Amino acid sequence: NVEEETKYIELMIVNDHLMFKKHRLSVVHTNTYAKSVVNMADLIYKDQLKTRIVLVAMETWATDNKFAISENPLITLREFMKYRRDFIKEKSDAVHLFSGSQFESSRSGAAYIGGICSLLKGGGVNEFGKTDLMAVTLAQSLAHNIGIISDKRKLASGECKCEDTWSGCIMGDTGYYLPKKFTQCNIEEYHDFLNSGGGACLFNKPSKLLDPPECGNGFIETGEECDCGTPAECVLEGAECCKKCTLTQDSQCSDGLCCKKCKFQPMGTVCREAVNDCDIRETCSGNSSQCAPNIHKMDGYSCDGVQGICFGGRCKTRDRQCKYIWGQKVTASDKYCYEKLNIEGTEKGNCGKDKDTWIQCNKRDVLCGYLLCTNIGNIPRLGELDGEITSTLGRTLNCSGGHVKLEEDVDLGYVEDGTPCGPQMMCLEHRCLPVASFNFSTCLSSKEGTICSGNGVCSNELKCVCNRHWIGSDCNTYFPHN
Amino acid sequence: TEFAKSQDLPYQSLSIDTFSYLNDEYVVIAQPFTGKCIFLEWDHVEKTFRNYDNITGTSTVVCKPIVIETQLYVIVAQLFGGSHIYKRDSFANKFIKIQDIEILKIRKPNDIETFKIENNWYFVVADSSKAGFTTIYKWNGNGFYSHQSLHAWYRDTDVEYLEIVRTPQTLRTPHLILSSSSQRPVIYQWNKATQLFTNQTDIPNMEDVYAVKHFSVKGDVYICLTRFIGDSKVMKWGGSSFQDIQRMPSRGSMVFQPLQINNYQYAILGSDYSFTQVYNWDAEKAKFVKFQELNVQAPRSFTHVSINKRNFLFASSFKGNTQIYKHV
Ligand SMILES: *[C@@H]1O[C@H](CO[C@@H]2O[C@@H](C)[C@@H](O)[C@@H](O)[C@@H]2O)[C@@H](O[C@@H]2O[C@H](CO)[C@@H](O[C@@H]3O[C@H](CO)[C@@H](O)[C@H](O)[C@@H]3O)[C@H](O)[C@H]2NC(C)=O)[C@H](O)[C@H]1NC(C)=O
Ligand SMILES: *[C@@H]1O[C@H](CO)[C@@H](O[C@@H]2O[C@H](CO)[C@@H](O)[C@H](O)[C@H]2NC(C)=O)[C@H](O)[C@H]1NC(C)=O
Ligand SMILES: [Ca+2]
Ligand SMILES: [Ca+2]
Ligand SMILES: [Ca+2]
Ligand SMILES: [Ca+2]
Repeated sequence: NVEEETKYIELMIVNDHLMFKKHRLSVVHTNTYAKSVVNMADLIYKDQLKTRIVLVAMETWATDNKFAISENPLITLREFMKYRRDFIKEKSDAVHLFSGSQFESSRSGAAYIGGICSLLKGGGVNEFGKTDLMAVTLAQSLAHNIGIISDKRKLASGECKCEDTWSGCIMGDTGYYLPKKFTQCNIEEYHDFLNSGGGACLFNKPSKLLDPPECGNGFIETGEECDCGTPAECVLEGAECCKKCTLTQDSQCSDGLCCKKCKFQPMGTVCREAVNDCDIRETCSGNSSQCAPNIHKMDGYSCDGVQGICFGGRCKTRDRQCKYIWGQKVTASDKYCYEKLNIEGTEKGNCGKDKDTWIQCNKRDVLCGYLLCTNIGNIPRLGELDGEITSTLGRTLNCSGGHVKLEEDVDLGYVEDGTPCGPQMMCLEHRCLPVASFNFSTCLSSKEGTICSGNGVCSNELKCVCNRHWIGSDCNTYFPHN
Repeated sequence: TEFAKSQDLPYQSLSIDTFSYLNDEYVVIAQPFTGKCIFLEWDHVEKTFRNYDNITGTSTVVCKPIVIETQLYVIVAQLFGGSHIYKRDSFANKFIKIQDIEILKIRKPNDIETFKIENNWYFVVADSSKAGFTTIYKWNGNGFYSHQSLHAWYRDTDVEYLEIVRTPQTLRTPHLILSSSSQRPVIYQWNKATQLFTNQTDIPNMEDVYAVKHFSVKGDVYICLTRFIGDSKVMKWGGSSFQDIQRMPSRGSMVFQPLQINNYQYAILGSDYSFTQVYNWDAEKAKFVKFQELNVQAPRSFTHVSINKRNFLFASSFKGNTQIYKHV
């Protein structure tokens, strides 16, 4: 499935000016030092999460800082992602900043949750430390991106606990004696994230690394035709196929989901089933040993019926957002709860806060205001609770809400942007706007009013995935073949 | 002289401490992996060390004894469940848990040091976590309470108490030194007016120092700076700042403990990769010289135990057996 596959994080590292000074103004030293950090973080990920951290790109600010580094990691993180948007043009699943400075926060770094594969959220920031220590910092930073958050609800309840008494676990507070393991609870969160349609860009396997070729690393580099993994694990797959990184007499490939006994899997074979209604299934090309790059439906497609709309392969519903913050047992409130409380614009429901005063929501922009849930608890799964929990009462409907702050600017407890608020309408900055307001791109279509000539689905790469017996970039050409 | 091997205790240890309770000498041993704070007692009949009592705590790092007016108190630093304070009861002949250090202010302790300033008792806990701040506690007759926090957002590894002369004064004033990861050692000065440590200064020339320990010869004050890899250093205090004396290669070192036995100044540099080197002070050289060579697995501390003209050397082992040595 999607969790039994080996995932790959194509990581880019940016070294700021202070990191460069720490290595005595040496380029070659900064690179090897950062590679050491990445490699040790990789060994952590490889063992438990079945995920590889692969360095694909790196740059070092040798002259000066591109922007002012803040003592606040969250402030630093954002300015870095802006730099990333405007100046970084190399491709990567995530971009992380290596700062030579030290943050004045409780955390040794900061990174957006569920951020991977994104341009604005796909990144994090990490402070300087010893090689082993910064590796842990990178692991917990990438953990956030990868969707791993230490569930405070389960922590407080005792549902999830770190069994390591001495070294503790990665998502916990770090001390001198460094952690080495994720909790079982962390693994489940990661699997849940993938099953939710997240981490789509993590299924392309890197080939040529930034290091000299190494036979027995599990990567097909220059000079070598194949690379099974290790002589211990090559026995499981690739033993008969690959000998000393070279294909045998009767072999087209070595290992992979599209490789069967040293032979390619025929075209049309399902190598990865859709994890949800936002995802597109992947079939073997027949010309490659690896399963096709994990793609999904573009942003705009509906999900959970008409209740949600796909964004980054994930379904944005008020129901899921409530489950995301307060727990799986929590469900979204009835629309009647919104239709009354949000209009008032009181503390018990509103469309935002303006200088000590709440904004009274408009009657159309009611579904884009204060988030309302049912059967709520008293402790959010993530972030900090700012204030108290709102609880409002022929059927009588219990409307519940709450203000959860990840950032001073970002506040969970309001309807997330992109959430459907009606037919072909979504929420944007607490306002219900039509689909045209989001400026969605479109695939090629040769039939009016249809997507991909009504014979295909528009992917997130803005390409048409044609149905069976249909070909062409517009999926208009019919192709009969048993 | 020579440090001869007395006995090898069949267990691992992190920090070893000694104290005097009711005119008897005891040894406290912190067991990380089991949980026990092992107290040792001297047998004057069999000339060996017995097992006095234990204190259970899931991840103990330090077991610092404080004796206030013949009453014994023990500070137990734990990586799990939080740190606690125990009091010995003479009547019930047991240790009693009387105070709890809050788990959120102190989270990842790594070292505890005790000192006395103008008849007031204190102790400092180095917290190697960022959220946990290195905190000084004060004895107020019934227990210990927060007095001052130092080095916010710093991964403090060790604390060391110092009494040094600031030019052009003539009297020694209380000082504290903090060692933190990827950072320079910091010297705090005691301020009597505000009753707290201030005026911090960095020790230049030292990057990534793990711990600091001081000793005194000829009235002058010195310190031993420990690194894991690279070179450990020995420094002399001269009025305003520390000056270079010598340096030694550290091959996975965690300890550089100065010891003064029978008016002889020793310095034991521990090593994880190789043999632990013992140094002796040279009067002519004004430097440490090679003396004797020990063999202990991953030494974590070295403590001197004096009992009736007999001098013992305790060596903690993180993976092997803790060793007791005889000084003859
Ligand atoms: C507090 O500590 C300072 C040391 O310097 C301090 O540390 C740095 C990290 C920065 O924070 C500095 O801003 C900060 O001042 C002590 O400063 C020292 O004070 C003495 C006198 O008290 C000065 O002595 C004089 O120095 C000149 C130098 O040419 C001599 O020629 C004179 O004969 C005279 O003795 C000394 O220079 C000064 N050191 C520095 C680096 O400025 C300060 O005294 C101390 N405060 C207390 C109350 O102990
Ligand atoms: C204090 O702790 C020591 C641990 O060093 C205890 O010695 C252990 O005793 C048990 C029997 O109860 C043996 O199974 C272990 O092998 C001993 N450990 C070692 C290292 O020899 C000692 O018994 C404890 N004392 C009290 C009063 O609890
Ligand atoms: Ca990728
Ligand atoms: Ca290879
Ligand atoms: Ca897919
Ligand atoms: Ca210390």
